[PDB]
Formats: sequence, structure tokens, C-alpha cells
Amino acid sequence: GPSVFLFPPKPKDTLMISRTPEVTCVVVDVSHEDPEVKFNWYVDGVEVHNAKTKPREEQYNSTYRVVSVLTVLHQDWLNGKEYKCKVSNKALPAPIEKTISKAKGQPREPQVYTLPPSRDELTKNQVSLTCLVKGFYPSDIAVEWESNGQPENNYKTTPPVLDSDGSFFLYSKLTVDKSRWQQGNVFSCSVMHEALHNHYTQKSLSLS
Amino acid sequence: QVQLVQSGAEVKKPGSSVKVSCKASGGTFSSYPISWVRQAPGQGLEWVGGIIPLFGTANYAQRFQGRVTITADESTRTAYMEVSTLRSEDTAVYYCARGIASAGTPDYFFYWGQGTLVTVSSASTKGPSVFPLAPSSGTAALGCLVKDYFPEPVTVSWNSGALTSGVHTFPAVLQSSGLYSLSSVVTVPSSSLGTQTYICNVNHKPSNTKVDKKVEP
Amino acid sequence: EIVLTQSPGTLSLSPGERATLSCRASQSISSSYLAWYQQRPGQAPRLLIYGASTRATGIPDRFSGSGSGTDFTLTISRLEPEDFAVYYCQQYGSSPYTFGQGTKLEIKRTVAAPSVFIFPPSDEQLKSGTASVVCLLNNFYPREAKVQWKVDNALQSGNSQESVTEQDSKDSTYSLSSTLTLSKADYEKHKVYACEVTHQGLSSPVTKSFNRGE
Ligand SMILES: *[C@@H]1O[C@H](CO[C@@H]2O[C@@H](C)[C@@H](O)[C@@H](O)[C@@H]2O)[C@@H](O[C@@H]2O[C@H](CO)[C@@H](O[C@@H]3O[C@H](CO[C@H]4O[C@H](CO)[C@@H](O)[C@H](O)[C@@H]4O[C@@H]4O[C@H](CO)[C@@H](O)[C@H](O)[C@H]4NC(C)=O)[C@@H](O)[C@H](O[C@H]4O[C@H](CO)[C@@H](O)[C@H](O)[C@@H]4O[C@@H]4O[C@H](CO)[C@@H](O)[C@H](O)[C@H]4NC(C)=O)[C@@H]3O)[C@H](O)[C@H]2NC(C)=O)[C@H](O)[C@H]1NC(C)=O
Repeated sequence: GPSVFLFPPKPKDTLMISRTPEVTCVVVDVSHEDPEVKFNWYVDGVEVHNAKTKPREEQYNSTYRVVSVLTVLHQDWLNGKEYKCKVSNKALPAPIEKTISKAKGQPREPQVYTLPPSRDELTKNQVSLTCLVKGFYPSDIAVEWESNGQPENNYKTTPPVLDSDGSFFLYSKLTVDKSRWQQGNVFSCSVMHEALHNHYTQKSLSLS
Repeated sequence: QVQLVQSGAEVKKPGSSVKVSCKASGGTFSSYPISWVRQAPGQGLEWVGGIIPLFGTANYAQRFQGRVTITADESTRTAYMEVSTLRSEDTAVYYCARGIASAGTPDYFFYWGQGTLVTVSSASTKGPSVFPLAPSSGTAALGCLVKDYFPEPVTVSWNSGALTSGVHTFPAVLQSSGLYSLSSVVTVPSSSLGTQTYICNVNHKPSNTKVDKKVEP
Repeated sequence: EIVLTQSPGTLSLSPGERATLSCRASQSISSSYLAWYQQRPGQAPRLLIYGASTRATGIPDRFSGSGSGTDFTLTISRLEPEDFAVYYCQQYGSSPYTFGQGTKLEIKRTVAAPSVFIFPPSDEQLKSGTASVVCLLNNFYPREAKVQWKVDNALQSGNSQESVTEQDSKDSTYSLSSTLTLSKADYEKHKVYACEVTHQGLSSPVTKSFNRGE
């Protein structure tokens, strides 16, 4: 039968009030014969009725995929309220209920360390700028790169990795042309986490 | 615009605690992070901490951690800074400040409260002593020595309010140990000392000490 | 943490001249999160410029900001009288937010020597056991001056406290008060109490003295 997966909001969306966080209830392996799917959302117990259901997206394995989105309040998610999604389809032995919430555990502030490129890498034409973020909890975090107000987009960030002391860490790699780095340009690693003041901090990296 | 109004001046002994309030009126309260900034007398500005009222999670500079608690009441739109175990090095003006952008975006300090002087002093509400500064010789000088008073500040007028030309009320000095001394002087025409009577009106609010000592050669 | 260093400590210019104030960062920072503030005595800071160069709403066009990396500058093209205060730079890109030491702008005027007056202690004070001898320096510029106390023509140390008034908004001068605090016993042990003032607007140092009970 159809499976159900429940996803949390994006970390940036819960930390920034100008953004809209939302929990996502994905239903996969929905048969062609029984496509209709009903959604029941429950916040901490009480039922809400403000969630929207996106149209079915036919997949490349002879099944449909239904998605329901429930916008959440920033405080409710961060304070640990529980979101429940009940999926009822005319082909399940019983409606499936899934539940997610914040991780529970004392939050810990992320330490941010910018790392210059290795001298051995200056042979190449592009150079790797590194941002180490370690010691934070929970794993919900957002990392970005900018250079004097302008977003640097050619970057990749590893997923959060559980560390030996219970906290999390990750690395973010920004790739810039070596000439920009040798020219003394200033790059910035913007990190967003609930344990930071104003949910924000940033560190700069520059040749000297 | 937003209006940030803080509580009044506080006088505390070492080890005790103080709690300064900061009521915000005008705009929306919960979505904007309120910060506390302090300034020691004659010194610069230091960020103490901040909080987003909507989330209730304060943050502090490392030097204040474990000593300062910052809170925010959404029902009354009032941010609080509580400092326990006061030290004399905590004697400073404290400002609350915000904040044009909502939470999550980096912002500057656009709105400021009026400030709250926090004095960490061991003395007691001691009335002032008023000693004359008699003239002694074209232009003559006289004044008033307002010595060993507590606490800050005092008012100094001359002839109820009819004398302001040439008045210099100096900033008070913190004597070792524990007392504020201050002088207030006037330059007047020497060819008029034996005519108009010069009276120095020192007034102390935290002891109700209305002194009017005449200064005559 | 990031350390902002402002230069210079005091800047002495006349109304109408150009002013430049520097703010060196200990490390490179994004220019998008550098602000400049102004603070008058007894008032809270007012935001002048943010983003290193963007002028706050309702700020005169004579205020401009620029810089990047570790070097930021606030320039006032043509100084107005209400522009003479203290100025702070501040980063807000990473906690903790930090301010420079501040730079004070004072009015440069012509040199004015001080009038010097000395006040013997009052008899009502000598009953308490302490004698305060006050020396007034009145309406002088520049601020820098040397006030030495002499008791029986002997230089004193460790028993004098100064205090400088704010620069007068009318004539741009300063006034200084110096108080020599002795004990009733020590005060009655000597006869001559002199206040000797050295200032730029004085060729030779000026001395004002009195004799105890005379
Ligand atoms: C038919 O196709 C559909 C659709 O797939 C698409 O089409 C086919 C034809 C192929 O081309 C596919 O390549 C193509 O993608 C299939 O539907 C898929 O079904 C599988 C399960 O069979 C689901 O796997 C789950 O994935 C989640 C994470 O999913 C995110 O990341 C995926 C990429 O890695 C991405 O594809 C997903 O869409 C989803 O992306 C997120 O989406 C949200 C909302 O849109 C968004 O906000 C996020 O930003 C976004 N994130 C991104 C993009 O990174 C994974 O978490 C699941 O793992 C749990 O469960 C496993 C058991 O099933 C278990 O082994 C795991 O360990 C893990 O278990 C959990 O572990 C934690 C702690 O470790 C614990 O706390 C939990 O209790 C525990 N849970 C348990 C044990 O149950 C899981 O692997 C796919 O998401 C889903 N695809 C889509 C698009 O929905 C369908 O299966 C196909 N039918 C077949 C093959 O027969």
C-alpha cells in the first residue's frame, strides 16, 4: 500500500520571521485505481483546517504522489509542539498516522570557523574556501556564503554529522577563482541556528 | 516610530540585584529583537545581551553570562534586564535598543530608550554640605562647594533663578572613598559685589535638602 | 571577537571645515554590517549610517560613509555646530556586536588664556576636620592645562582632584576646577597656599595664592 513520510520545515524558514515555515506530508505509492487521498492535521492534539493539498504528481513507477502542506508558527515548532498527519485512502487496511517535532535536548550554540585554502591548492585555477560549524544542537541549521552583501552561490554544504559529544557539525565549501582570493577579496560564511542571537551570525575569510 | 521608555535611576549595594524595564509602544513588539547596551561613565558602548520576545531565548556576551537575565513580556510589551550579584564595575548607563527588521535578519540599533543609570555604591542617602567660595581681591569670582553628598545628582541655582550669566556647575568627582564633591561658581562684576546679594541654591532630591547659603566677602 | 579601533581620539575642527573619522577593524568584515552612530552628552546614540555607506532616513547629506575590508571612514563634508559630539562605529554581522572607542569632535577656536581664582577654606568646613582649597580656571581654550598646587611653596601630590566642564556652546571654551583636600591639622601647619596655572595662552605661569587667615 501507500507509504507516508513527514518532513520538517526548512531551518531558514523557522528562524526568519519574514519567511513562512511549513511541515510537509508526502504520500507515495498511491495506486492508479484508488487515487483519492484525505488529510487530517493535528497540532499538539487539536485539529487544524488551514493546510493545503497540492495536485497529484504522477511518478515514473506507475504510482501517484500526493503532498499536503501545513504552514506552522515559528514559535510552535521551536517550542516543541507536535504535528500529526493522518492519511486515509480507500486502499489502506487502516489510516496511517505520522508525527514529527523538534529534536528535544538542550540547544547549543554553533561555533563558526573559516578556513583558508591549503597552499597546495593554489596550483589550481579555482580555490576552496572552508567553513567549519561545530558544536550546535539540534541539527537544524542554515549556511550561506556572501561577499560584501552579494550572495556567493557556487557552494556546497555537507549534511549535519553527529559528533562524539552529542552535538552536530558540518562543513561548507565555497569555490572561487584563485584570482579573486589572491586579490584580497572578503568572503563571508553566514550561519543561522536557533541558539544564535537573532538566529544569525557570520564570519569572514580573507587573504593576509 | 517606536517609543522605548525605561525605568528610573537605581542605586544598589554590591551583591544585590537590579531589574531595569523597557516598555515599547507604537509598533509590533514580538517579532523584533530587543538588545541591551551599557556605557560606563566616560567610556564607550558595550552590548550586554538581547532577546526576541516571540521566542523567549536570550543571549549574552560571555562576560555577562551567568550574571544577567534578559526577559520580555509580550502582554505588556516590556523587555527586562536583570543583573544579579552587582559589582561596582557594573556602574553604568543601560540602554535598550532595536531594530527595524524582523527577527533573523541582521540589523542595527535604530530605536533607543532614554537610558537607566545604575550606581553600585556603598554610601547612604547623605545630605549635602554647602560651603561658600568667598570672593577675595575688575571681575570677581565666587561660588559654592557642595561636598560629601549622595547620591547623584544635585540642583544648583543662583538667586532662585535670576543668575545664569557666568554660572559653571562642574561635573561631580567621586572621592576616595565613597562621596561626590562638586563646585558651582559664578563670575560677576567686582563693581557690584556690594550691592546685589548672591545666594547659591543647592537642592538635593534624595534627602529633601533645600539649602540656600549666601556667599559674601 | 572583532575589535574596532577608532582614530583619532579627539578631533579639533572649526564649523564649516571637513571632518574624517576612521574605524579600523581587527579582521576583515562584510561592509554590509558596519554602522556609524552619534551621541551627544546625556543622550542615547543616534544612528547615522548603516551598511558602511547607506545614510539613515532623515540624516543630512553632509554625512557620508565608505570603506571595506578593515578600513571604514565617516566623513562630514562641512561641519555644522550640532555635529560636534562623539561618534561610534559598530559591526553587527556577528555576535557579540562591538563598538569602537569613539571619536570626539570639538570646536577649534582661538587661544584663550584662563582667569585664575583661588578660594580659601570656609570656617564652617574647618569644624569637620577637613580643609578644601578650590582653584578655578575660567573660560579657556584649548582644554589642555597644567594646575599645580603649592603649600609653603612646596609641590603637592596625591591630594588634588580636577574636573572639566563641557565645552561652552556660546564661546567654545572650557572651565576647570581643582580642589586641594587637606586635614584641619595639616592645613594649620602651613601658611601659603598657591595655585599655579600653566596654559598655552599664558607666556609665564600664573600663580594665585593666599595666606591662612588673612
Ligand atoms: C515510486 O517513486 C516514488 C518517488 O520517487 C521518485 O520517483 C522514482 C520513480 C525514482 O525516480 C526516485 O528516484 C524518485 O525520487 C518513491 O517515493 C519515495 O519513497 C521512498 C521510500 O520508499 C522515500 O524515501 C524516504 O526518504 C526520506 C527523505 O526524503 C527526502 O530526501 C529525498 C532524497 O534523499 C527526496 O527524494 C525526498 O523527496 C525528500 O526530500 C525532502 O522533501 C521535503 C518536502 O518536499 C523537503 O522539505 C526537503 O527539503 C527535502 N529534502 C531533501 C531534498 O533533501 C528519508 O528520510 C526516509 O528514510 C527513513 O525511512 C527509511 C525507511 O523507509 C529508513 O531506512 C531511513 O533510515 C529513515 O528512517 C528514519 O530514521 C530516522 C533517524 O535516522 C528516525 O528518526 C525515523 O524514525 C526513521 N523512520 C523510519 C524507520 O521509518 C526514506 O528513505 C522517498 O522520499 C520517496 N520519494 C519522494 C519524492 O517522495 C516510491 O518509493 C517509488 N516506489 C517504489 C520504488 O516502489
